[PDB]
Amino acid sequence: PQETLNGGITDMLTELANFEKNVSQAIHKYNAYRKAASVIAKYPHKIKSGAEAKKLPGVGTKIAEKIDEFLATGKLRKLEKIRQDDTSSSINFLTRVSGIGPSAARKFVDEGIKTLEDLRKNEDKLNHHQRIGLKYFGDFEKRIPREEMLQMQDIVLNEVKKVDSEYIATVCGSFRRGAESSGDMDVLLTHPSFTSESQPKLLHQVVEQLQKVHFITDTLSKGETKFMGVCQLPSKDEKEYPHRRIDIRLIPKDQYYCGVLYFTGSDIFNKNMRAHALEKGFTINEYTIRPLGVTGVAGEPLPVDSEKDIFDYIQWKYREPKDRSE
DNA sequence: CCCACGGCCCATCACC
DNA sequence: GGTGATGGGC
DNA sequence: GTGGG
Ligand code: NA
Ligand code: NA
Repeated sequence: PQETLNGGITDMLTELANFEKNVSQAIHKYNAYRKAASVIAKYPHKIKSGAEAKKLPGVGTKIAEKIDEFLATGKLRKLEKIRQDDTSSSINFLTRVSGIGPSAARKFVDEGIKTLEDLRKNEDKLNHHQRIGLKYFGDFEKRIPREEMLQMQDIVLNEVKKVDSEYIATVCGSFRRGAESSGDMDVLLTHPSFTSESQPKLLHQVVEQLQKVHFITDTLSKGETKFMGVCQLPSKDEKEYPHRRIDIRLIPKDQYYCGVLYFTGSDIFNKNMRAHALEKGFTINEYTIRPLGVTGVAGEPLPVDSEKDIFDYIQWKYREPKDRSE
């Protein structure tokens, strides 16, 4: 499908999703609207009626009614109204800052802080994460071309190996499935010295080296197993690269490839694979694959030494990341 | 009618 | 000060 | 808001 097919509808539903999440604080309605937008976005025909749309899984009575109003009038009265609402549109907007969620956005707007410029004038009311989100507001909303992701991966893999050649690092996400662009960089890290049965500095060493070569520029959060921060490719006399979001997670070696599988996705592939695993008497989560007994009691985690090991357990042919869209 | 809709790390708040 | 809750993000 | 038990 292409946009102009049903883009008016899917844009409408996405906008409604955002207000549910950010203003109404109704996360399950947010996801309902998103699910409806997704299934409509994949529908190979231009929708003629709400009833037609209601045949799709995830589109119910209320969304059908909204589609009817949109098709007849070219708008939704409720959406048009909350759009002109100074308070609600401001709350919705501020959540675009990384670190500002529905609660902070509401609190800010309640005390007269509505805009980016208002945040800029009120730095002492922002925590560290929020200050960084504000600083890179525009950059964080840009997508990352695959060519830059490859340059970023080059640096990550090199520096990781430099710290300890026994580290294993994998860049996951849509990038690993071959996407032409990414929203951020997601790095999974492990080391043979770190198992589920098993130093408390393995993640720190890698973050520190990436900071020393001035690739990592800011830290949003950092613990013993999870880093979230900011990075930037070195500038060529040419214009600087945008700052990018990068996550780095340390995973025990015996749970690594379950992790790599999960964080490679897609979300639909994951759901389908876990569905088929149940079929075969296995349960798969982010960490392990375990056999299910005859009454449904999960046994010990099975040995996994590759992604293929997982596919083999559930009698499925290994599918390359490229072939994991669903 | 009524409940699920992912779960967990990290930063920070709420309270003791 | 310590412990658990909450917000945020993915 | 939707689906399903
Ligand atoms: Na439906
Ligand atoms: Na935000």
